[PDB]
Formats: sequence, structure tokens, C-alpha cells
Amino acid sequence: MERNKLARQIIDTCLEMTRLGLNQGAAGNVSVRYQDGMLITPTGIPYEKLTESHIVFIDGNGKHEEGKLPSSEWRFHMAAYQSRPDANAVVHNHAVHCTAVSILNRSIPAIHYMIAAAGGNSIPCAPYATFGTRELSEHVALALKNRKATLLQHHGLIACEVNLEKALWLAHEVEVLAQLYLTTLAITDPVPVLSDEEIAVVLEKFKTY
Amino acid sequence: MERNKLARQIIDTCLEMTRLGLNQGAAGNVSVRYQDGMLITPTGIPYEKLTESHIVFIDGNGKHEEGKLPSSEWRFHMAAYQSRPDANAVVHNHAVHCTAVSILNRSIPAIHYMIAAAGGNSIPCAPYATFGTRELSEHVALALKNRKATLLQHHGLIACEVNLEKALWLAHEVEVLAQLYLTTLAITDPVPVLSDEEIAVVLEKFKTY
Amino acid sequence: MERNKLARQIIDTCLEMTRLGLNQGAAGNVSVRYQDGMLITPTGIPYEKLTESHIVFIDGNGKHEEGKLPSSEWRFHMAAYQSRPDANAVVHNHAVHCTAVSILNRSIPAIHYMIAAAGGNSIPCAPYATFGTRELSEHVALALKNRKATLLQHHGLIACEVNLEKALWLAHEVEVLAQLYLTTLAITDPVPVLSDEEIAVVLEKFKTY
Amino acid sequence: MERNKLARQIIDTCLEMTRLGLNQGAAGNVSVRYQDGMLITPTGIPYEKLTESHIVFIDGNGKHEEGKLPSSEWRFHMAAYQSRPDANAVVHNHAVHCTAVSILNRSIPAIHYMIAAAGGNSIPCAPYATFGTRELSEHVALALKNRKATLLQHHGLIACEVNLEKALWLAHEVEVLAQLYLTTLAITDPVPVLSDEEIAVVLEKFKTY
Ligand SMILES: [Zn+2]
Ligand SMILES: [Zn+2]
Ligand SMILES: [Zn+2]
Ligand SMILES: [Zn+2]
Repeated sequence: MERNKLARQIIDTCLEMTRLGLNQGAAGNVSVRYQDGMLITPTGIPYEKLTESHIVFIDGNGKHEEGKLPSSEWRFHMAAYQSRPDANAVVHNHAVHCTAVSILNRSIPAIHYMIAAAGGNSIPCAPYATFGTRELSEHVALALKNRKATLLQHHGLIACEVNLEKALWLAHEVEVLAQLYLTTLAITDPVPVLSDEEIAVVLEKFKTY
Repeated sequence: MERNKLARQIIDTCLEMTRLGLNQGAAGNVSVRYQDGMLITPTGIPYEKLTESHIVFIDGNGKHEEGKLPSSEWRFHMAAYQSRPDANAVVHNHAVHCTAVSILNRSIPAIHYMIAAAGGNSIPCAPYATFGTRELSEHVALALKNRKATLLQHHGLIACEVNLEKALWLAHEVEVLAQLYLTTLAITDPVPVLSDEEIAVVLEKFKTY
Repeated sequence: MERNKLARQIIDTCLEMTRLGLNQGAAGNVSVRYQDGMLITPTGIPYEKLTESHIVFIDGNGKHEEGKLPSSEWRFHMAAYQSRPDANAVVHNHAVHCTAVSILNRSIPAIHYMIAAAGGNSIPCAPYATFGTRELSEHVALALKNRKATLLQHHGLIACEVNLEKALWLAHEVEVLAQLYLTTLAITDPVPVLSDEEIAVVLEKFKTY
Repeated sequence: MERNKLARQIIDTCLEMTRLGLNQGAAGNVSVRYQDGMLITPTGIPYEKLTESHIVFIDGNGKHEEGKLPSSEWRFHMAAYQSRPDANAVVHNHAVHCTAVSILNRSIPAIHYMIAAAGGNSIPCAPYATFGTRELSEHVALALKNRKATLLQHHGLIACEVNLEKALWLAHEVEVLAQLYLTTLAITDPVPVLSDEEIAVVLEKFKTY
């Protein structure tokens, strides 16, 4: 759990994210909780040129290491960590289906039982605010209160979890749910959903196993 | 036909399933008929970390080997084997087009002559029940009575066949049919289909060759 | 131009066809004109297990070599060669967009200037007939009279050209046109097209260069 | 910055363009500003057979080197360079989503904040004219006046930037925006957009960082 190991996992997570087709437009950024702040990807460097040394440490005060420029979206990664103490990693991307659903400004409802992976019966959509602002950070923080992933209106996705592996897995699953919702929405509106009772059973079953 | 050989084929089938784009969300599971029960993939292990030793034997009583946790969806694999004596392998996934059609709760009708690969003029959609339950297992068993593949409402797909190669092939073909049906459904409802007579000719022709 | 060289190109064409995403469902078949008939892919053998020795020679009488089973769809490859003397290679697949357009039973009109690659202002759709029949062969032959590619209703695509490279290229371009037509058809009906005069200019320009 | 180095980058850009799924139909062409004209890809040679020696120099008078045939679309690459003095590289392709939006003859409006990457609140669509003509070149030149990328009606996309890396990046981002617009357009018309004020803030923020 030295800095270098966490740094390699961030980079591996970026590469896997691009392999999976979630990092369309080179827009993603990934962070892990570390010491009193976080390790995040830098702005301006293509994912394929990234080395351990490029990863940027940002303390709990928001001061970043000298000589390195963190992601232009670092502020809501820090909002995530302060809003969800259990989160140890954060994945953000502009994946196409998640983003199209966020353009409609809709939340994804319970069209599939795997929706319970993010914590409840839906995937919320936080209202728009300019990227990098304190206003965007407050919407994200309120949205992650009872959910581990959220859409950002006219923007993309944020997913958090106990480690990078699980955070990537969740981000990917939300992209799948987003694609299921847009494919069926074009056929019928509204789309059939599972009841709240049904989702409460699945949630208990996921706690158990 | 030793256990290890069947175990390698299960793992190879998972990898090919992911290559083909059918294992979106790491949700699939694969089994083969063996001795008095089956060999199935374990729960919790990413497909890329799988080794021969991870494959779990489950007997005809439903008891699994000590120290190994089988897939959380093993029960309907055992339903498949008891309902279709000719089936020797079972592929289950949450492939995006199959699953979107199952969210609409529709069966796929005869829009293409290859529909006859699963046994008749359609691909049914079994009613929803919580994953891992005996109720889900009964719907699956009734649906596979006269068909080799079925959709599961709000869930995904199950396909079975005489060996893994053919079961993967069928699962993939149903995903193609699902995508053909959703693409044309967005344009026109209902979608043009081939008549029952026409499908009976194709079925006879597939018996012959 | 020995048989073995043509045989390797057929196999390479299958592999490239699968790489390009056009051979969904393992359904394609490829042939080249040779001697008094053709060399075609065999039925039953997965594309990745294919070797030079598997390629089947079928003479001008329709008799195939002893001990080898040609594609179940060889008959319309032979129809293509008798209907278009200039064709030296034939690619057939069940590519998803081409096939969805053939399910609607529509021809692809002039939505893009590259439509002229197949010879005119459209891509026709030949009426359905059972696969492998003489009736299907007659529709295909009439459709290829003034066009180098055609859709087959409820079925797929046939493209022909002077060599395999160009035949693959055309097949791929028709899949792109098919996808352009289904994407815009879901938004507006009918889709804007280029005039007949405009296509006549492009056709002359393609003759020139 | 010798000719050979620029030539390798053109070729690498073609390969990456095909990897990204933007060069559907082998239709793209790439150029860089050089000396008194440009270096462009040749017509007729598949991207995978390209070598440094194939790259064609075209002077400021439009005369190309002896013995080499430049792209059939070289003329609007030269229009781009004369219309935008800051552009040093030009990427053109027939990417499927960009092209479908150009078939509708619509401009892409501000559905996402990344729209500001091409310079304003939209991605224009230049009117159709036959490929390779002086009339097409004038529409392209007028469209790139205040934008770094444009759609071409019934045709495709042109993107320009200070170097190939950035030009590819922009072309790819416009394909993502195009796909976001067609996916949401099928659900609702018109699609929600960000206001002009909001885009002016983002534009200033991109100048800053
Ligand atoms: Zn972002
Ligand atoms: Zn399942
Ligand atoms: Zn066929
Ligand atoms: Zn072009």
C-alpha cells in the first residue's frame, strides 16, 4: 500500500476503462483515498503516456504537489471522499450512454435488478453546474449521500466504491443500465420497472451474499 | 473427458463470451453436465483470474464441494439439466440486447430464419422471479421444455445445447436476433415476420443438413 | 494463382470479415471464381479452424469434390457468377445492419454519395425464398443484374466484385450505409436523399478516377 | 520536423483513426501543413500497406509530386489551410454518427459542455457539393471560419487543429457528440441544450486552463 502501488493501479484502471469503451474522448479521471487526501490522475497527459511519477497527491486542504497539475475535475473527487467516508476510490468518465441519459436529465429507474448495486432503486442525475466549480461539488456530494454512483447533467458519470476494481465494475454496470434504458426508451415510454418491494428483496439478498 | 478438461473449456467459454461482448457487467456463468450433477463457475472470482481449481462441482442433490462457492445463479443451471436431458452445457449472461428485449417482456418472433436454431418460431421470455430462487427455476424449466434458449424478464438469457461450443454459438445468435428485433422495432411495430409454414420448412431443412 | 493461394485469401477474407464485425453468428461464406466453377468455404467448420485443404471446389455443373461439404448456401454463389461475368469473388454474410434493413424489406436509397460504389442510386432487397433453393438463386441473379451488391429479405447480404479485397470492401461499405439508414430512419421518415442527377455525376466521377 | 517524421505521424494517425472506429469504409484522409503546401495521404492504397514513401507533397499552387496520386479529396484540405492559418493538421473521415447527423443536415447544438472544444456553441453542417470540387471547397472554407470542425452534408467530417494528435482528438470528440445527439434525438425533439451564457463561461474556462 505504498504510493507507487496505488499509482500503478490508478494507471491500470485508466487503461482498462479505455479498453471497456468507457473513456470516449479522453475525458476520464480516477482517484484513490490516501493519507489525508488523495492520489489523482494529472490533467493534460494522454492515458498511454502515464507513469507512476505523473500521479498527483492532493492533501485534505486541496493543495496539490508542486510542479504537477491534477485533473481539471479534482474538486468533486474530494467532494466524494468527504461525503462518503466508506469510499476509497472514485472513477469519473464521460461514457456515451450514461451521458446521453444525463442530457435528458433523467434518473435511471429499476429496469433491471442489478440497479441495486449502486445502493437503492435508481441512479440519480445531479443538476448541471460548470465543471471544476464548488457548485458542481455540492450537487455531487448531495447525490452520493445514499447512492454509490450518480449521473451529472449534460456531463457524465461518477462512481465510487471501496477499491478501484469495484469502482470500475460499478461504473461499467451503470453504463450497461444506461444503454438498457435508452434502447427500451426509444420503443416505449415509460419503461417497465420492478416494484419497490422487489428491489428491497434484492437489496437484502445482496447484503446476505 | 476428465474433470480438468471440462474445467478448461468452461474457462475458455467465459473468455470467448467476454471477447464476443456478451459478458457485459461480469455477470455470466457457465456450466457443463458431469457425473451426477454439474461443473459450474464460482461466484466472486473475475473471469481473468480463473483457474481449473476454481470450478465447482455440484451433485444431483444440490450439495456443492467444500470450500468453494458456486455461482449465485447455480440453481437454474440445475433446472435446465433436469428439464432437458439432451442438454450438456448451459450458458447464461446478461447480454445487452437480449436483456433489453426481456425488459419489454416480449418474446422474439420469427424476423429471421435463424430463429429456428433454438427449436421453433420464437425465443420466449420467462416471467420475472428473484435471482437464485426456486420460483425462477420453475419458470426457466417450463420455458426450456420446447426451446433451447429463453429470455428471463428484467434479467438476461439462458441458452443450452449438446456442448459448450454450440451453447456459446446459440447464445451469440440470440443476441444477434435480439439486436435485429430492437433495431427494427424502433422503426416499425409490429415487425414483419416469416409465417409458421415458412419456419416449418426451415426446421425440416435444418434436420436434414 | 494456384489453388492454394486463392484458398489462403478466402480464409484471410473470413478472418478479416469477422474482425470487422460483419460475421455475427458464424454465418458467412466466401467464394472465388476458379477454372470452370468456384472455390468456396465448407459448411460446419468454424472459421478459426480453417486450413487450405478445407476449401471446396464446385465445378460448373454444381458437382462438389468428393469428401468435402461446401457451404449450405453455395447455390447463390454459383448464381452470382453466371449472372455477372465480371464478378470474380463473392462475399455473403448476415451483418446486423444490412439484415435489419432486409427485415423491413426496404432498398437503401441515395442517403450518401458512396452508394454509387455498388453501381447505381440504391442497394436493392431481393424477395425472400428458403435458403439453399433454386428460387432464392433466381431472385439473387435478377437483383445483381445492374448492381454489385444486394440485400436478401429476412436474411442478409451478398456483395460481388473483381477480387476478394474489393468484395470485402464493398460488403463493409454496404453495412455502413445500412447503419446510416437505420440511424436516420428512427429520427425521420423518409430520409433525405441525393437526387438522380447528383448520383449520375458521382458515378461519372468514379469512372474517371 | 523532417518530411519523414511528419510522414510517419500521418500514417500513425490513420492507424489510430481506424482503431478508434472512425475510419469505416476506408474513406479517411489526413494531411499536415508543410513548406509552402502540405503532406497528404495517397488515393488507392489501403492504410495498412502505407509507408513513408507513399505520402504525397502538394505545393501551394496545387501541383502534386510526379508519380504519386494524392487523396481524391485533397482540395478541401488545401481550403482548410488557406482559411485557418493556425491549422497545421487536418483529419477527414466518414465516421458513422457524424455522417448520420450530416444526412439530416443538422448542426450539433450545445448538448454537452465539450462542444466548446471546436470553438463555439455548435458544430456546423456545410451544404453538399460533389466531392473533389471547388464548390465543396468554398463551403468548407466558410464553415471553418469560426469553428475548428464541421460536418459535410451527405458526406462526413473535417476537423483541424495545431497538430495531428489534437486534430484526431477533436475528430473523435465530435463523433462522440454526434452519437450523443442521435441517441437523445430518437427519444426527444428537440434535445435539451446548455444556454449561450453557459457556453461562454466554459469557453473562458478553457482559455484559462
Ligand atoms: Zn467530466
Ligand atoms: Zn443472471
Ligand atoms: Zn445466409
Ligand atoms: Zn470524404
